Amino acid sequence: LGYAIQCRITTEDPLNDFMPDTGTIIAYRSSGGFGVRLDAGDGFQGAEISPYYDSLLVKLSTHAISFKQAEEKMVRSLREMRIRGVKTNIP
Amino acid sequence: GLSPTLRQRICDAAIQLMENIKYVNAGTVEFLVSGDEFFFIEVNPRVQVEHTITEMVTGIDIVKTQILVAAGADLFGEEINMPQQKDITT
Repeated sequence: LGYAIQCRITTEDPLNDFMPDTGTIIAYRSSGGFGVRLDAGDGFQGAEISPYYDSLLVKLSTHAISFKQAEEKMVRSLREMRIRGVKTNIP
Repeated sequence: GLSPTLRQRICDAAIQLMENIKYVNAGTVEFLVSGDEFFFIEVNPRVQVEHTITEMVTGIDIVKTQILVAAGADLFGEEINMPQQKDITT
């Protein structure tokens, strides 16, 4: 039934060669919505981020009838996101 | 629990109505049921609070569509992407 898209929000700096950033999140807002599924990992207003594990802030999955639809759903959620005080792979 | 063809008739009734009066955008036909018959109650010409549930079993964003129909767009087109009637189920 329709199409879904998934991706992970990590602390890899797409400018820096995706070396995961460490340290402490100071602001975390997340989109939900119909069609959207969030599987939070280390993303929330308190978390201090250890260098020790595969970084993974939120598993983001979307799901609409047309692939293009689910693609927009994804983008908006990416955009609607808001993480602060560590660079993210989001852009 | 309701027989698989007793739903189809109720579904068909609704459609017969709105098809007769060229209904534009989402609406809901309320029926009252007993034994093996429907009786028409009302029409809510708009989204119902309970839309999500139907969207979850049919995979259509109802609200998103409302906007696109308004936009001038086509039911079975590139933008709404509605699947042919005999293709829509749950």
